[PDB]
Amino acid sequence: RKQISVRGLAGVENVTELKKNFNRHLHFTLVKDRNVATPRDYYFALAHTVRDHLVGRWIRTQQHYYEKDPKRIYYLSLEFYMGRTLQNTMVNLALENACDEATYQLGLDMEELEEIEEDAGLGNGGLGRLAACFLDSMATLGLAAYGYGIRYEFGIFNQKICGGWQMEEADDWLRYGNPWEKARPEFTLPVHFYGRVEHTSQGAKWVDTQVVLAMPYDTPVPGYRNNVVNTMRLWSAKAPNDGYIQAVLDRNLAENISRVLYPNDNFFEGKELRLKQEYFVVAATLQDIIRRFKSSKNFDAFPDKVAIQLNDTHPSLAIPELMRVLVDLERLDWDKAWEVTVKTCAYTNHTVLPEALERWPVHLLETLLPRHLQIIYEINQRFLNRVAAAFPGDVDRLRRMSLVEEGAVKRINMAHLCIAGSHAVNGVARIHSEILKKTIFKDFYELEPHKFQNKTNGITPRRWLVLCNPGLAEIIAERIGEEYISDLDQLRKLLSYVDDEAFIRDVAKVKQENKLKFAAYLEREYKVHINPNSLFDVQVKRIHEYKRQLLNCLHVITLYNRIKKEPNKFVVPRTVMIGGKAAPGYHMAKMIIKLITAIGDVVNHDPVVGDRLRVIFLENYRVSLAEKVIPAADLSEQISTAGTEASGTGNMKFMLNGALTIGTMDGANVEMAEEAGEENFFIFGMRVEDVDRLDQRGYNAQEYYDRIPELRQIIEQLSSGFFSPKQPDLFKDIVNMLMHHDRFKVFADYEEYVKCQERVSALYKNPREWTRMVIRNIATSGKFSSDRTIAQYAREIWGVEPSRQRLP
Amino acid sequence: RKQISVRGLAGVENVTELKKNFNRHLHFTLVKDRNVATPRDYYFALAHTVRDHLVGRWIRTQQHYYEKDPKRIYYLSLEFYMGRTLQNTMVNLALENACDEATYQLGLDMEELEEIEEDAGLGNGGLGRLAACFLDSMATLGLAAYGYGIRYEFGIFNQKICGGWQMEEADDWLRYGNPWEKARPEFTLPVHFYGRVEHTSQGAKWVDTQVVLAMPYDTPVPGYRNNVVNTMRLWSAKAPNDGYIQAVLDRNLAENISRVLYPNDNFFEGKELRLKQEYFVVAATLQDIIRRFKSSKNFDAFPDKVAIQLNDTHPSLAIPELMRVLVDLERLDWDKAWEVTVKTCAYTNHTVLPEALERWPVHLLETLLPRHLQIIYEINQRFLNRVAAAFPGDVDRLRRMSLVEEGAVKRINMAHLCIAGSHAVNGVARIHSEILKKTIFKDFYELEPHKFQNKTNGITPRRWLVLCNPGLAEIIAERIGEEYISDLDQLRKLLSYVDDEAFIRDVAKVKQENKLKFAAYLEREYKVHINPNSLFDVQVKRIHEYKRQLLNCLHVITLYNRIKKEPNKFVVPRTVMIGGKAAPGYHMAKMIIKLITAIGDVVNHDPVVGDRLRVIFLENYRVSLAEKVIPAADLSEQISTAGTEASGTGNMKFMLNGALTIGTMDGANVEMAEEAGEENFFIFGMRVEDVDRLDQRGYNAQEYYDRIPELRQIIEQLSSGFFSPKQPDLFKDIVNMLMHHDRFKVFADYEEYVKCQERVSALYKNPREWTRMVIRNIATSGKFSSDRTIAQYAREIWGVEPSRQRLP
Ligand SMILES: OC[C@H]1O[C@H](O)[C@H](O)[C@@H](O)[C@@H]1O
Ligand SMILES: OC[C@H]1O[C@H](O)[C@H](O)[C@@H](O)[C@@H]1O
Repeated sequence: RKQISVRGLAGVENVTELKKNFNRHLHFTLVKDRNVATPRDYYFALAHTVRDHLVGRWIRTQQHYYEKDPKRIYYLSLEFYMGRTLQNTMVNLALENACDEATYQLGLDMEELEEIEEDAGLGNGGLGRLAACFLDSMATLGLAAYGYGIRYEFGIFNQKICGGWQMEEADDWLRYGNPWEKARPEFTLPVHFYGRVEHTSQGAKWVDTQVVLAMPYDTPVPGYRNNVVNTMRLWSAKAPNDGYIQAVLDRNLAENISRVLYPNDNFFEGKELRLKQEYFVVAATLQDIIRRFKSSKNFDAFPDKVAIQLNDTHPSLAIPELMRVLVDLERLDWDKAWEVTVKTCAYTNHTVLPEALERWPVHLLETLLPRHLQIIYEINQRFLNRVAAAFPGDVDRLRRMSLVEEGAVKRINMAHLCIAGSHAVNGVARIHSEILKKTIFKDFYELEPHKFQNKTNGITPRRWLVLCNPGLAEIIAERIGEEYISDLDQLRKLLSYVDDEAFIRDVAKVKQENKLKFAAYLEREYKVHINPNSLFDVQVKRIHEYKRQLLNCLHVITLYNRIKKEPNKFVVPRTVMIGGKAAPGYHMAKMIIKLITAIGDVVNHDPVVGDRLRVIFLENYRVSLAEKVIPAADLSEQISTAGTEASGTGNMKFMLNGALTIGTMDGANVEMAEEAGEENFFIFGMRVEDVDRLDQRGYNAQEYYDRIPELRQIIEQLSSGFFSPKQPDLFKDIVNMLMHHDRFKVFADYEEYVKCQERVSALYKNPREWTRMVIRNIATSGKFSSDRTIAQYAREIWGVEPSRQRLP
Repeated sequence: RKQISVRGLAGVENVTELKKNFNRHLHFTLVKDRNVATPRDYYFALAHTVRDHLVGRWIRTQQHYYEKDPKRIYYLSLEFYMGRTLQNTMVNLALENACDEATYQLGLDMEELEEIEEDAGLGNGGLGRLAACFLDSMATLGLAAYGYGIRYEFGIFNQKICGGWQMEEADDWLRYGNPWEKARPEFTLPVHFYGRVEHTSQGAKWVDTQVVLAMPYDTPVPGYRNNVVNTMRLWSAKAPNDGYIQAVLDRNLAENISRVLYPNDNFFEGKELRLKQEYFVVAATLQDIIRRFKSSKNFDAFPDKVAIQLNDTHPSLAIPELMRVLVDLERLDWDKAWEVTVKTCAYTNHTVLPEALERWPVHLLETLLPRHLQIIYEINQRFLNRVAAAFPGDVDRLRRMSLVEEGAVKRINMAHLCIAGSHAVNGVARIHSEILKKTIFKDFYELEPHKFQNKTNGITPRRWLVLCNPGLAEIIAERIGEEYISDLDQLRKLLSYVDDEAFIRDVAKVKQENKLKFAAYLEREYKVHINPNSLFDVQVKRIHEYKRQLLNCLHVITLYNRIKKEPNKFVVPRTVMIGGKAAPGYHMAKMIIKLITAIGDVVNHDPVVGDRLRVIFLENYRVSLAEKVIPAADLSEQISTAGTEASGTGNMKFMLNGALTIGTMDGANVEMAEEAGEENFFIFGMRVEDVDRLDQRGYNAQEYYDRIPELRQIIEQLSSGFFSPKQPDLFKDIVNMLMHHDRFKVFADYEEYVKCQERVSALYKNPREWTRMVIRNIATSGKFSSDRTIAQYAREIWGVEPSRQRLP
């Protein structure tokens, strides 16, 4: 535990100091005595103690950026899926062993204390977690980078499983306070809504608006042992200063803007409140950007001093807002303001699913943001004039490329707005960025090919290796030193150890340790027992049809049915774990969760099966749980329909943590297999080309049903009520979608998936060879560090050079 | 400044320590550098530094009460009008001179920093401020006393004067945080609403309720230099743990319970939200009381270990709630539970005005608190049985004494509930307590004479002398030492100085210093100029008809009209200041404010008048402003209709601070005059007896109009639009009320008031004799220390002996 060298030194004076400050905070901050103090009090005493170590560096870092005046990177996102902060802070400041020793001497278990901290669950999934990894990597790469978002009072809902169904409860993450953030009410800014436009003597004026205040809360973002501490600024909605009682209560309405994260993953819902949130972040953020620009030494130098990165189209209003500020308030001519805006802004796309893309009704924008709609129209007219000049007489292209979508309800295509108003547009994996240029944004790619880039996603090896899997980090460091922690390509050195008996032993030893620990977590927290001598088969990710948890379900039932047909036949024991949240209004996703639990109700209680197969639904999947389960996983399920998962990042986490991957050639799965060698991945199923071929002739699920007796058996089990005897018709909607309305072709990959899974079991029967393939995976996961990703953003889009150079 | 000895020592190590901790907090707490730090940052750095000095004593005091196990005093109030905390803390801990020196050395003016702090304005007026003085005195008297209330997000509205009218804005006192309180989310308790009653096997059960959580916030309450730090616990409403988005937003509804203070002074409005607030405090508080009782060493010893003081009928639900807990949850028989309840509870009455008394509709109580209504009915039946036994056949007495008020809407009389359920009932001045026994509660007094007590109000000489008027505190200490600060009767020693030339000089010198300072405040904050060589004539208190700001208006116009009639005639120059808030729905009070400003619009701009007379409306009258204006006052206006002001406390503040009093024989005015000698007070107008005589024959305002030419002139000025030329009929409602519907007989005291005011001017023309009478006032203000009041509560009601003995 304390013997782990990647965890740093327990200096005698440092341990002394930590204990003193722990005790100081318990007394003065918590107002507690050792007689009444709870484990929670002790967590907070430690949190404040550790947080104190960020402050000096935090002040100096921001002073450094003022003095050096580097180009500043503003990462705008509606989501920051941060997770917990205590361990991350200790890791990045080299304090983990010292705090572990200090708390031990005080008679406390630091890991028990760590479990007390609430996740900052201010994200839905991959997009939100990407923002979080990016913040970490940008600090580690010494960039003057500023995360900007919303401080949701309630993050992603806490998931309860009750009667086998998902129940949602408010994620009250701030109940006991947040010891990391610093409230900055003095830097509160006004954000305007509604009102109307007056075009007058100077030009346009936005008047008669309703004001909502944006109160910033700043959170330190430590780089890895480089003395850099950057800032995440999250805005909180506040009623403006100035019958009676009802008027005071009605302050809640404005303040609702920052109340709760919209729980949609890869799905657009056009709620006005969501639009208000989106503008809230954009307006307040751009005020900071402009003010800071002005206090740095005329708007010709703006894109040399400012980069605005748009995480999806969610902060896309930054484009017309910047135009609004520059033209209406700063009084620049349109053309120069637009030159500045495009050079300043860049856009990252995260999906190709049409229903996941933002298309706001013009009426909503006209009412809420009349000046912005006017600016959008003008952007559109001039952009389409450029299209018309480049492609004379191509009228359909004009229609296709327009920011304005015609129809029953006229809408603004926010992605189109982003491409027009950005100098760079990127997808998040090679295949995805290619598909953007080929299909979705083909016309835009043809107009401006230089604009379109790829930035394959990454994950931080701090949180996602050193923090969550110190045992693996240690055995790696024992061989290759510690440099890999911020230079992950050095993991390639581990290929020299594929035949090393000691390393093979240790890789397997670490995995087993993680599996025992996760089993212990489930027993402690849920009284759920899992077979420690079973393959841990894990699919953790948001519940979506495209991600095909349903395909996993079909395979699980296949294993069950095969056991029942031939009970004497040996099979590799498995614990099949599926976890993830369904969006509250996503009926099918909610049914899918109930199916998983219902499958378990049969399988986990069939005495013929016993511990040979178990299916469990991991409740409340979130960042902190990912940190627990991923290091314990043997098999990583990455089985999206080819062409649907833009990148994935959970895949990267599994690869880095010693699981083998079963997956389709989709998103970053392709590059992962490329890095490791396809021989080291369990690749199966339709390629994008094959999916398109099925689309061309029409997908007929009935054909697969008719030709595959084992599939037929399962569908009939589902329909007849084998998995819901008390309500036979419970899964009729799932069965109907699969048979008649499956956009994601579950049946088409069933046979290949089942066969590929057989090969997984075949390799698992050979522990030595399983582990050797694992080594080949970990050793080639280096590309998927978010440091690599960020360095690319920095050099190819932002025009800044990253540096891992330590601050004094 | 720093030469003031009552402000303590500036120890060299102490000054060093304070500066170090100031700097430590600026760095680690505020995350600020001297380059970006504002005066507000510096205030907070000081506040945290000073607050740290409370902690050791706070922990030790509460440990002391656990060890000693004294009887605990629970002071239940819907209001705690605390004001600011920084200076009070420094005063009570003897740190003022040290902090003044420390900040000076840091290049800061501590008094500028003090002005940054928001008032904890969690009260309306006298009743709320009494609770605050009581907390201070109970700590100074070493009582194990616990203030319990609601942490309003918004206290008493901030008053703006715009176009001469009151405008209300939300009092966002927590905008920049509160460095004094300690949030205690770990001690959160459930409070129940609505639901229904099941009478079953064990008995009654309150079921199907809606839960609102009560989160306690604890604030230190330091005694005067005795090392005692008690606790004020204020509950905050929190939604319970467990479509989607709307459900999360609807958490606001439960949380609205603690959102805002109902801005009514001496007026009952029967809003359900107010009832919810009242029960919210009671339910959460009594849970603490019961739990603490159980952890002290069977409910026979409860009243020996618990006292519950009810500040007005606002927490009266404590009576049926205690019964509910003891009978329904603790399973005691009714009779024993009732014995306990009465012995535990005591009730303080603050008014005789019928519209100020709480009478809740039975339907509201039945819906919101069905079990409580049931218990109230049973309390009533048994109480009336006792009445019937004591007064056989007296049926009207039964009707009069019933807790249930019959009529169109059937109501519960909360005062009747309180008397029935309390072993002690007290009024707040001798005349008031007598009037209670004579009229309002006559029947109850006849049934249980022993129950009825007097506790004449008091004010704390810490906040109200040492803090607000250090100059006066010092010249007093120079003669008689410092013991008087917690033994105010020692001020009687000052009678030996009525002929002392040095003291006469210094008393006058201090007053002038305060007047210059207040003039400077008005110039700095409002660019309002006042004549420093004018008598400061001050009426500060909530705007009410009974308090008769209108009588003040009539006199002001009389002075104006007399000047205009005889411009050559010398008059003592006056600055007439009136300040105070009107309840938002109190139309007449709002008109009265507009009249004051409208009078000023004429008087302050008449060139014949010049600086001989000025009328100003003091905006946003609150605790911190009282601390500024009261020490600057020459004349204290205490002119309520005899029999209407229960006590007053503002009167006491003025007496202690060297103003002479013009007042009616009402409330504590009577005892003030008794203490000082009537010759030293400007007493005028109807006595209670005279008011009653007018009521018997009918008050005819027309008679006074017909007989007093000067009054007639003023009424005609008001009616014709002399004070509102742009809207002649503006004051028709005021004129109509005065002439036809005046419950408070303004005209009946006009002549005596004007004559008495002439005598004020006559004495003011003689500075020596003015000051000598002032000395006779300050010297006899000792009775009106809240220490005296609290000692009486302790000995006569709570059954505890006060002690000024220092903790180690
Ligand atoms: O780009 C970050 C992530 O965004 C979204 O969650 C996509 O669905 C996922 O494929 C991608 O990895
Ligand atoms: O008892 C405290 C105070 O309560 C109310 O404000 C009364 O109106 C006042 O007369 C009294 O002094």
